[PDB]
Amino acid sequence: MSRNVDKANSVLVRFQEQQAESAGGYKDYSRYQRPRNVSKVKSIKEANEWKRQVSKEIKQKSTRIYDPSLNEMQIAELNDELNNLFKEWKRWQWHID
Amino acid sequence: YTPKAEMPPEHLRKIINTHSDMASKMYNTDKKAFLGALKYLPHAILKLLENMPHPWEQAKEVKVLYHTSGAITFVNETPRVIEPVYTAQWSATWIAMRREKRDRTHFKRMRFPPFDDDEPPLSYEQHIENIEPLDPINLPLDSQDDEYVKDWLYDSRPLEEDSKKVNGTSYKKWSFDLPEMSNLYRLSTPLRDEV
Amino acid sequence: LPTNHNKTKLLKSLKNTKYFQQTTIDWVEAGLQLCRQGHNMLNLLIHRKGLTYLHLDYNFNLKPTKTLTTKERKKSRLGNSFHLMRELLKMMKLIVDTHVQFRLGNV
Amino acid sequence: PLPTKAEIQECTARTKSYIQRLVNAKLANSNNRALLLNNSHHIEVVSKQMDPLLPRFVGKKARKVVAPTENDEVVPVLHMDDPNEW
Amino acid sequence: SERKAINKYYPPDYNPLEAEKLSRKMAKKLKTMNKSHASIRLMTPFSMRCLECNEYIPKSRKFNGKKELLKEKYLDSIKIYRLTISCPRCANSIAFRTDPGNSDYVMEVGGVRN
Amino acid sequence: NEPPPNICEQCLGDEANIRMTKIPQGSECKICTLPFTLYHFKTSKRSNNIIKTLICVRCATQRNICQCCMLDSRWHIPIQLRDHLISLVVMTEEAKNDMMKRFLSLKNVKLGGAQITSDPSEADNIVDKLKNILLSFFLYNSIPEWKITDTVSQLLSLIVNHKAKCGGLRFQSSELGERFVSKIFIIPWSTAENIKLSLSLNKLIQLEL
Amino acid sequence: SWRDKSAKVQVKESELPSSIPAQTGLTFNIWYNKWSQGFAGNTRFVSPFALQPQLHSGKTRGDNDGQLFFCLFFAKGMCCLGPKCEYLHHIPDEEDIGKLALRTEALDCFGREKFADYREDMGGIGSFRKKNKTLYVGGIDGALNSKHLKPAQIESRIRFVFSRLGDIDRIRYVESKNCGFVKFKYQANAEFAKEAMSNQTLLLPSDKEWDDRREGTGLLVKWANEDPDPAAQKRLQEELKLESLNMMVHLI
Amino acid sequence: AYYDLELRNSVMDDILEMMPESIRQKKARTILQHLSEAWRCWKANIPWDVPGMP
RNA sequence: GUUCGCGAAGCUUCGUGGACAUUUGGUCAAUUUGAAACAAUACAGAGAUGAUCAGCAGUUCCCCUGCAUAAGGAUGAACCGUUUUACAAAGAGAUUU
RNA sequence: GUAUGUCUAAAUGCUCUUAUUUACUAACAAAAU
Ligand SMILES: [Mg+2]
Ligand SMILES: [Zn+2]
Ligand SMILES: [Zn+2]
Repeated sequence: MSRNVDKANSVLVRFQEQQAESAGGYKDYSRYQRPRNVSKVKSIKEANEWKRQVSKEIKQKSTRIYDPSLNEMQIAELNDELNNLFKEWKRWQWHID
Repeated sequence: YTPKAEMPPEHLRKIINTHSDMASKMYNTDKKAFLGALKYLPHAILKLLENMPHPWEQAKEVKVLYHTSGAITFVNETPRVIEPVYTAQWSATWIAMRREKRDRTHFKRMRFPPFDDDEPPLSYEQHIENIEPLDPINLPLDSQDDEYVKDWLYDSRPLEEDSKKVNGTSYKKWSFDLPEMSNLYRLSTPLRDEV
Repeated sequence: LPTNHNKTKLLKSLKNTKYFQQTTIDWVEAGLQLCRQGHNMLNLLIHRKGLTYLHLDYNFNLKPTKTLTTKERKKSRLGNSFHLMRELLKMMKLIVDTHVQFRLGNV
Repeated sequence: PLPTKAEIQECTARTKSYIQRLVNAKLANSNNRALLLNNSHHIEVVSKQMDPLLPRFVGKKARKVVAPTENDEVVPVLHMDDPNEW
Repeated sequence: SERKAINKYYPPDYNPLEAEKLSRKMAKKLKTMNKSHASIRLMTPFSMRCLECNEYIPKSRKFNGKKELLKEKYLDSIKIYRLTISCPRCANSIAFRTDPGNSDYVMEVGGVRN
Repeated sequence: NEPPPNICEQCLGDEANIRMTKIPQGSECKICTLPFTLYHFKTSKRSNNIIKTLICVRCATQRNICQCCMLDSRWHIPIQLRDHLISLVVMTEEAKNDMMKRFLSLKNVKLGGAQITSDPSEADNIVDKLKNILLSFFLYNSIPEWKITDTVSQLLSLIVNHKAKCGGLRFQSSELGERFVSKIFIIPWSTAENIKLSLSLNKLIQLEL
Repeated sequence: SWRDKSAKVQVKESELPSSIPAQTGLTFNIWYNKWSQGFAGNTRFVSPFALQPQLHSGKTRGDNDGQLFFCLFFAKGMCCLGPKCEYLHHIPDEEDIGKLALRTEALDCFGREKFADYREDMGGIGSFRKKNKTLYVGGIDGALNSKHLKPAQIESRIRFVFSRLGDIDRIRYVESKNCGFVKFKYQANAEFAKEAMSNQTLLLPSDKEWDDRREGTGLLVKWANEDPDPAAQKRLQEELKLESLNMMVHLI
Repeated sequence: AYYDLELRNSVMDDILEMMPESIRQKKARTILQHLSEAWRCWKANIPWDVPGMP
C-alpha cells in the first residue's frame, strides 16, 4: 500500500470511518463521490455538505483554468466541466427547503 | 519543620479516579503536570518494585507520596530488614515452595500477561471489599524447635514495633537474644549454606 | 564511591513542597495507581506529540491503529526514551498484575 | 605601566564574582536536578515554590529573536593614504 | 509506529468478516478504489518524443504515471496495460501499452519512438 | 541581571505594605510575546482577584506605562489617548507581527511620546500647551440611545434609527406616557418646514437601500 | 432590579451543563480535547442555553465578597454554581463599570487578558490597544434557520436581544452585507453582550421553527471593524476629540 | 567536507590579505573555482598552469 | 471548644477576665470566539546531469523526529530569480548665447 | 526506506465468487565454476 491512497482505502481505515459515521456522525464528504440524482437525500445536512463539496470543486476548477498555456485543450475541456459543476450546484439549490 | 499531614488514602483514590476521563479545559494544568511527571516515573517504578510484598506477606501497607494533581504516586518508604531474619524468612519460603513442588502433579503456572490488552486494569475499589486475601507462603512451624521466632517471623515488619529487640518503628537497628538468633540460623540452613 | 555532598534525595525535595501530600496505601493499590497514572502519562504525551493514531494498550504494548502514511510515521516515531519508559511500565504492570491476581481469588 | 597589582586583584575579584554568578544562574536555569519599592511606596517581593512537575520556566519556548544593533555612536573607521597584474 | 510493525491495533469489537463486509458496502460509494488510472512510478523504456512540444524524453527517465487496465487482453489470460506519462515542458498526456507478443511496448497516441 | 517592575500608584493599591511574588520568565508579554518575569500582587490580603503584570518591563519603558494598568505612567491615560494629546500639541505604531514586535520591544527608543511623558520638563510643557489650547411616541431630530433613554427617565424598549432619525418610544403603559407629557426634538403621538423636509430626505435615504 | 428581584439563579444544573466535544475526526485527542485524523464539520453549533437575565440575574457569593468581574457562564446562560458562583450575575450596570474602569484596559469584564493584536477573524475578547464597544453580528441567516424574514423584523429582534443585555448606543442592520452592527456605551457591556450572544439563535417561541433551533448554527457575534463611510468616521473623530477634552479637563 | 570548506575559507582570507579589490565578493567565487580546478589537476596529475594567474 | 482565675444560685449550673489557636487558595475560573496537528478530495510531482542514483555540507527573521554535541528528515524546508551609476577621459558632428 | 508539494469561505438489505495480484514501493544491494 505504498503512495498513501492504498493506506487510506485500507480495510482498517474504512472500518474506522464506518464506526465514526455510526457513532457521532463523522462523515467525510470529500471521501465519497457526490451522488448523481438528487432527491435521494432526505436529510438537509447531507445535502448542504454535498453542495459545499461541489462549490469547492468548482473553485478548484476555476483556479486552474486561468493558467498561462491557455491554448491547450485541457483548459477548453474544463470550461465544459466548469459549466457542468455550475449546473450541479444549481440543482443542489433545489426548493424543497 | 512540622511534618507532612498523614492524609487519608480515600482522598488519593478520589484524585486518581477523577483523572481517568480527563478532557476538559478544567485540568489543563493537570495534564501538564502529568507530562512533567514522566521525569520521575522510572523512580516511582523503582520504588514500587522495591516495596514488592515478599511471599511471606499477604498485603503490604506502604507509605505513599502523591502529587495533588494525581499525576504521579511514589511509594515513599524504603524497605529495610533485619538481615538474618530476612534470610530465615527467605529460607522458609524456599522450603514451602519445595514442598509445594513435591505435592503437586501439575503446578498451575501463570499466563502472561495476566489481564487482557483490551481490558483496562480494574481499580483497587473492586477488590478492597473482596474476601480476605488467600493465605501467603509460610511453612508449617513447630513449638519445640522454632519456639521463639514463629510469632513474628512472617510479619510485614519482620520484628514488631515498640519492642526492645529493634530500635523502634524507624526500624533502623536491631539487637537479638541468643535463642531467637539460633532458631533463625537453623531456619536459614538452605540459603546461608556457607563454608 | 558515592556522593559526599548530596543529602537531598528526590522524594525529600517533593515533600518540602505543598503540592505533594502523603498517605499510607496498600501496595497493590499503589501499583494499580502507578499503572493507571503511567498509562495516562504515556497517552497524554503521545496525544501532545499529535500522533493520536498510536494506541496504547492498558498492558503498555504500543502499536498503530491504521497503517500510517509516511509523513505520519515520520511524525510519530517515538525514540529510545519513551519506548524504554513504556517497557518499564509494562514490567511494573506485570508484577503488579500478578499481585492483583493473587489478591483476587484467581491464583 | 603594567597595571597595579592591587588593581589587577580587584579586577579579578569583580570578574570572578560576576562570572561565578553567571554560572550559578545558568545552573539554576538547567532543568536537571543537582525587598523592593515602586515610587515612594515600599513593597515585598517573594518567589513562590511552583509545583515540581510543571515546567520550571513556563515563559520560555525557544523563540527566534532578531535584535537591532542599536549602535548610536559612530565608529571612526580610520586609515592612512600595477592594477593589471593583481 | 515503525515500518516493520508486526500487529496493528484493532478495537475490542472487530468482527473481521463483518468489517470486511462493511468496507465492501462502503467501497462502491468510495471515491478512490472505485476509479481507473491508479498512479504508478515508472521509468520510460521507449525513449521517445512528446508529439506536441517535441521534448525528447530519453530512456530510463522517471515519471509518476497512471497505470490503467486495458479490457481487451492479449490472447486470453495475460493482461496488458496503458501507462500514462506527461511531457516535462508541455502537459500532453503521452502513454503506451505493453503488448507481450514481442516482449516490448506499443505507443498509444502520445509520442513516437526513436 | 534584571530591571525593576514599573507599577503605578493607583494600579498597585492604597496600602503601606503589599506582598508580591516574582515568577521569572513567567509569561510572554502581550505586546512583544517574549518571556519576562511576572510580578503578581494581591493588593489587600483578602480582596479577591490578583493583579498580574501583563507586559515586559522593556515594553512598558518604551510606552511609559504601568505594567498592570497599561496606562501612562504619569497621567494614567490609555496609550492612544495620551499619545493623541501629544500629537495634537505623532503617535506610536505597535507593529502587530510575530517577529517584528519582538524586535520593536528590544529597541530601547521610547517608541513615541513616551520620552515627553517621562521627563518633568517635557510632560509639564505639553500640559501647559494643552491648557493654553483649551483656553407611544415617535421622535424626530446625531446622539446615542443611552442618552435618549436617560433623558426619558429624567422626564419620568426605545428604538432609534440614525439614517432615519426616527425614534419610536414604546413605554407600553398609558400611565407612564400621560405622566411623561405633563412633566415636559419633535415629539408627536403614534423652522418646522425645514425640519420636515430634512426628515423626509432621511426617510428617503433609509428606503433607497 | 437584580438585587431585590432575587438571590437565586441556577441557570443550568450541574447534571447537564454540557457534553465535552462534538465529533469531528476519527479519534479523540486527550491533550487538546479536539477530534483528530479528519476535519469535516462546520463546528459552530447553537447554544442549548441562554441568558434570560431578568429571571436569572441575582446576588452571588461574589457580590458579597466584592468581586469585580462578571460571570462568563452567566452571560452564556449556564452558571451551575448560581448563588455560590464567585463571579457576578447581572447585566453590567454603570456603577460596576465605573468601579472596574481602572482594570478594563488590560482585561475584559470577565477578568481575562485582552490581547495586543486582534484575532484575524475579530472573533473573541478584543484588544487592549483599540478600545471598542462595537460588535459585528453575523450568520443571522443561519441563526434564524434560513427564515424569509423582513430586514426590519430582524433588526427589531436584534434590538430586543441586545438592549436587554446592555445600554445601547446605536444599532444597524444591513441587507447588503447581511449583518448587524451594534454599539454600546461601555466596552464591558459590549463584551458581556458578545459573550451572551455568541452561538445564540435569534428565534422566538411564537415562531414555527422553535423546536428545531438547536439543529441550526448560532449567531456569529464578533468585534466590529470600523465603518468606512464618512459620516460615521466624522462622528467617531468628534467623539475622540470630546474624550480628549475630558481627559485634559481631568488633568488640569 | 568541513575540512574542505575551512581550507577554502583560509585561501579566500589569504587572497583578501594579498591585494586591493573593488567588489570582491564576485571575485571570491572565481578564486574558489580556480582553487577547485587546481585541486582537480593535482588529483589527475595535470600541471595547473594558467597564464592570467598572477 | 479546651481550660486557669473571680462573682451568684444549688462538688453541679449560669455570668465574666485571661491564656491557648490566630488571614488559605488563584499566571487557571466548565462548549464554539485566542488559536494542535495529521488525514481526506482535487491537482501536480522527485539535486546536479542526457539519464538513473549515493552521500556530505552551506545560508536563513523554517522547522519536525531524535536523550542527543549520534543519526534521520523530499539532497529535510526556502535558496535555481532579479541582474542599467563610488563611472571618468579623448576624438568627431549638430542647435542655443 | 514506500518521497513530496499546492488546493479547502463558516436507497435498503440480499447473497454469490476464490488452489491468485489491474497489487503497490523501490530509497537498499549487485558474483561465478
Ligand atoms: Mg535522500
Ligand atoms: Zn497601573
Ligand atoms: Zn457563574
